[PDB]
Amino acid sequence: ENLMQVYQQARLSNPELRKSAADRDAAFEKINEARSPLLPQLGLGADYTYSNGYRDANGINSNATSASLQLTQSIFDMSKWRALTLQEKAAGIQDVTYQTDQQTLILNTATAYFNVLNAIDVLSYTQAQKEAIYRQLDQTTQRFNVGLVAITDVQNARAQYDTVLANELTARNNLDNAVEQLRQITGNYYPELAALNVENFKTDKPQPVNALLKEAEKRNLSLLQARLSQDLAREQIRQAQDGHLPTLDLTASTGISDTSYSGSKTRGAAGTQYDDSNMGQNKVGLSFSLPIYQGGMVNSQVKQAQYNFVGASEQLESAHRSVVQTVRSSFNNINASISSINAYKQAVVSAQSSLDAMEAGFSVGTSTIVDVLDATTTLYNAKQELANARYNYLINQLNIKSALGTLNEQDLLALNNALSKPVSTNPE
Amino acid sequence: ENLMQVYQQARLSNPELRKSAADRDAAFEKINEARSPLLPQLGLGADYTYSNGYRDANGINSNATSASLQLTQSIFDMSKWRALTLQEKAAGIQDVTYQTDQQTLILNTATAYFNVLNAIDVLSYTQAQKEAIYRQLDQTTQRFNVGLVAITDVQNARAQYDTVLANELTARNNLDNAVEQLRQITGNYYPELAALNVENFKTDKPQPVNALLKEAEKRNLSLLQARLSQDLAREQIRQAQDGHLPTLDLTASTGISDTSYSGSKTRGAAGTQYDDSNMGQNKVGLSFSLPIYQGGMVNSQVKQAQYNFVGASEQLESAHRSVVQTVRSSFNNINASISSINAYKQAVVSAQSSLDAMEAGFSVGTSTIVDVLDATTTLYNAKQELANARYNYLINQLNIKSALGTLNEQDLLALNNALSKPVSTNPE
Amino acid sequence: ENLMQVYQQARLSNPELRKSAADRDAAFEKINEARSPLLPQLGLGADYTYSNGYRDANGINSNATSASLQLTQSIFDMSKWRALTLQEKAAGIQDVTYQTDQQTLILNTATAYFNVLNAIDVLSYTQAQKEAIYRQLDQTTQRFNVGLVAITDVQNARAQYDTVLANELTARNNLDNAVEQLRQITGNYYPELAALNVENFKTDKPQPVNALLKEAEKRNLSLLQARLSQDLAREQIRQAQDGHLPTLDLTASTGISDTSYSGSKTRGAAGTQYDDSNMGQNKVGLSFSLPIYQGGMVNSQVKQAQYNFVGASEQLESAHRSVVQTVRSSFNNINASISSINAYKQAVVSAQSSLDAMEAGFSVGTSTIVDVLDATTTLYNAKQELANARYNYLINQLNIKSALGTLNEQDLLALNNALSKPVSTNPE
Ligand SMILES: CCCCCCCCCCCCO[C@@H]1O[C@H](CO)[C@@H](O[C@H]2O[C@H](CO)[C@@H](O)[C@H](O)[C@H]2O)[C@H](O)[C@H]1O
Ligand SMILES: [Cl-]
Ligand SMILES: [Cl-]
Ligand SMILES: [Cl-]
Repeated sequence: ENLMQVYQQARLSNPELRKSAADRDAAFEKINEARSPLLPQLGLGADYTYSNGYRDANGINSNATSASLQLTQSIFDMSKWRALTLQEKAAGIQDVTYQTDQQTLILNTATAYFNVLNAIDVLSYTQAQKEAIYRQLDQTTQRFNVGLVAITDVQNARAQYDTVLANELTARNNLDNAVEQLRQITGNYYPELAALNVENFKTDKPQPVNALLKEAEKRNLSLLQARLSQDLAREQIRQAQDGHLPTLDLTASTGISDTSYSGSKTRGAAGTQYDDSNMGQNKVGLSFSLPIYQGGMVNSQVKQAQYNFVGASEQLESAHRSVVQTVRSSFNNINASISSINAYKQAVVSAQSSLDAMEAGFSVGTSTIVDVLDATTTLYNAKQELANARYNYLINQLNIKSALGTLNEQDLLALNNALSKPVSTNPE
Repeated sequence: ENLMQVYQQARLSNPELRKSAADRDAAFEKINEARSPLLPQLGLGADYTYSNGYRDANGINSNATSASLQLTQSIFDMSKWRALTLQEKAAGIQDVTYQTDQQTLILNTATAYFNVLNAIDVLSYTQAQKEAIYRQLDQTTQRFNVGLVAITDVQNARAQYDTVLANELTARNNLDNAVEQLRQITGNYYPELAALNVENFKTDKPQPVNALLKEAEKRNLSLLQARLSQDLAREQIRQAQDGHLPTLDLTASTGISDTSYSGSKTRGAAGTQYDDSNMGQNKVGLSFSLPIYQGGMVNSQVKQAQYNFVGASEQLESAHRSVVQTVRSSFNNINASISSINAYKQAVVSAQSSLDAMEAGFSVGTSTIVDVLDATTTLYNAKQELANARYNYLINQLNIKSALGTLNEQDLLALNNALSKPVSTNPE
Repeated sequence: ENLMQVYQQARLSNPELRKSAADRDAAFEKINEARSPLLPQLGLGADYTYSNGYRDANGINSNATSASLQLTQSIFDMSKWRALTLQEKAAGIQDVTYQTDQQTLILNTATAYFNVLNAIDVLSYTQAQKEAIYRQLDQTTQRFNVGLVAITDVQNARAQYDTVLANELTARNNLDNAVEQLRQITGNYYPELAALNVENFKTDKPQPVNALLKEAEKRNLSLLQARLSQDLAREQIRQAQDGHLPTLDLTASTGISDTSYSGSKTRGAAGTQYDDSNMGQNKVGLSFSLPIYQGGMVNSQVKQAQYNFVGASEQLESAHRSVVQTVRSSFNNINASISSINAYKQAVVSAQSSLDAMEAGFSVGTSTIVDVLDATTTLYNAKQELANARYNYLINQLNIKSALGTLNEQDLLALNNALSKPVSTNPE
């Protein structure tokens, strides 16, 4: 399949991104658990108790039973509103983290995809290098037979074909592990992909660096998260400061008490005290609580929260600095990648006419086969180095979007258009 | 010493593995602390108090003294049985983690051991390469004297010996740091080891990949741990759900109260109220508590626990995917390693007869010393590349067992048998 | 600017080190929050309550109001002293961590600085290599015109200049990203730096290894922290053991109760019970609490704390082992670095006279231009490899200081003296 189709099938299955989602999903649900203390708490208690008097109570015994429907309600507790506020903020943070992890699926799928396309290019060039050496070995072994080439030109040539044989070997390996890379990320094995359409390919220059930098400062997810986090440390300072405020709660019960006495000093007290009591109370009440001095625990908590804010801020500076260097390095690299595709584009042309020369030269006395092998080897190196450099440009366009924070599905859709030929991932 | 003896000495001292053990030891003991709330709690409290009445109590004062032997007992508290259950599970997890760390000691000891054997092979070859160039330099300097070799053949040859001199230098360094690696891991320094017996060496083909894969899915420790962890997230969902259940505890005291009054309105009240009281109560009782509505805190806690379970599951998928690619890549690599030992086995033969030729050639005009140097350099490269590839196969056999989850002492015992010659780790 | 001036400007702005500082600052302030429970806690509570009787209380109603100024004071609570003790210890640990991070700013600033100096050296050599090939190409293209040089000597020579052209390209990239590295760390961009004064340069042999090792065992920060941490685990064992001790607190209130009754069975009870009560109590009291059996929670907690200590100890052994290998490897490396600056110092001399020869040789028939290019290429490689090796020696001097735990500003001040020539970071 093409880039799109691979990516899309990975979107639905990546246990890396699916976990990041379950983390986002929990953090948002946990807002609910944070809101809960601002709502009515409603419990039910029943307490059986048997007392047995001794000393000045030797002979007074009781079997008591109570039950109640208790209700609590926060009426003014700033600290509980703050927790709600923080859980919202943490959830927002988790969402930027998901946003970031979404992008990482894109960059990682593209990368593995091209790393396969390359493992393929490398193989097929290494096979063409092998095959080309064989034919040059069978003209250097049908000219040695005829006397006009030294035996050490054939021992060298055979030792050199044996190397391209061992190279073809650790080339498929590289390829095979590449599709294993792709499977882990993607969940699948592909019999064929779709390689970079070679003639229909031009590099597009990058936007000025100062524009990319400015766009990144508005939308780069690492930066947006450092900001949300500084925001969290500041709300956390208020939280420390809430421990100075007073709290007003409401309570309301409906209880039922059923005591009954026994023993000896109950057998004629006749004060109708030790007579069965059957109470029932409806209550509603307000507790007010004000902290006044707590060993200075509140102030130390506040100071801590403030250093935490400095730290959150330093972390933020670290973030701009990272976005700066990432956005620049990333611009720098796409430029060096364009100027590289150009140089290798020409070194292939050179390596080609340089080979063509020493094939004519060798079959007619002029230059050795060890002139023709090198010139051949040299060709296929520029051949590889080129197609490799192309892929890096493609992946470097994607890094620029990541550093920007805009890396999305469309960046993949466009890149899809620039490849077409279905290539096998398991060449015979 | 041999592989075995090194490993074994490291088993007894590795502070990496010894810590992992202390972690396992603590998690298991912590089961005890988790069981404790299901047992009887037994405290002792005595409270002296002095009251001093004012307002409608101006003149009523009291000095009271109480003490009690309190006892609590969980009778039905599902949440406390759950914690016990979870600490058992966490202990199990810690033990799979120790199991994993045990293996890592094995892979790490073997790796360092061969990294030394290689630093040694590389040195001794680099010494033989040095020594061989010296003798070829003293035949090219006893033929230059006699006129029939250009001075630039000797300037080239001396500049080239100078390089093998600098190579011998940054070869012994590599070696020395390798024994430092080994010491950190192992606690010791070895004057000699035991290198890979070179003639008594063949490669053994690996088991089919589909068999390894199937064996790994049953025993691979990383996988077993993802599973124990999914299990934990599920028990954790039940824990969230326990917050709907009621709790029944028992309590039992034996108190003693000693109040005594004073002030002015005690000096003739003659109601025998403000008379010294001396109580003593034996109690036993049952508290029952049922939550009814808690702001929906219990449900949000349950939903959270559920997303955690989704995540624990995605994590598990991630684990299969890792076991797949590890087991394949690892199979792939041992194969490419066998086919590699073969190719280098032959390139050494080639490089050898190719040298032999150009030594005869150079001492009789035919080929330069710059033909003889390269051919020599080339040999020693195959010489190294070979013994190096051998070690990689050995270490790759061990990676399969790790991916399998079976890496153990016997895998080392067998590998021990395939080495014998005691080699110095500090060559003069 | 020079090394000093860069470093110093980074000291004032590094958000990596400024964060580490905010972490240290908080840990120390948090001692305050740990001391607080040992001080007086002073609150204020007022509780309005309305009761409404039913059953044996049908017709008894009350509106009650209370307020109090409560005070608590730990009189003997070992656990609270221990917390204070641990927070002190944690703060100490955070400070060793800051000490470590301080050093890392130094090593990291120096490294980036020299990595720029090197990206510069490499560029300027790559430019001199380019420029030298051009002139040799324009004598091989004004001798081909005159017939006595094959065309394949010019196709080879142009393909080889094209390579140094592409090398110059991915050289000024390397450089540009190096200053980006430097900016992230340092906060600035420098138009010029100051490179290693090349003639005024000698290597200084290192102190014997056994001395460095002994010095490191006394002052290496990683080791000091492992020790401080072992100390924490042991204090943590005492903390576990404190759960067996009894606790004695003091309390003091000044309350005010204002009950008032209503309903029907209050309308003539005439027992002056349901008459407005107006209490007021001054209290002072001592609570004593002794744990006796807590399900063996205290003992399991202690055993756990003890395994933690074993782990903290194993961790410590891991630390010596790390300091050993770091101090040795680091000594080893500076020596191989000296012996390296020497070998490359000579290979440049060789590569120079070897070039000089084959420039005379080629302009007068003797050796090809493909003899003159290689010999040239070879010179500039030793030229680079040399200046590169020099920097590594500088940075390796700094690693010894880190492994020692003495890396400080003076180590930089001295290194500053050994450079002087202001070099541009943006060569045209
Ligand atoms: C003689 C040496 C003894 C050394 C240790 C002394 C400790 C005190 C004795 C405690 C008795 C053991 O308690 C026993 O342990 C296992 C572990 O839960 C329980 O087994 C159970 O465990 C978990 C709950 O905890 C459940 O999910 C499980 O399905 C269930 O089988 C038994 O229900 C219980 O009866
Ligand atoms: Cl306070
Ligand atoms: Cl609820
Ligand atoms: Cl106990």
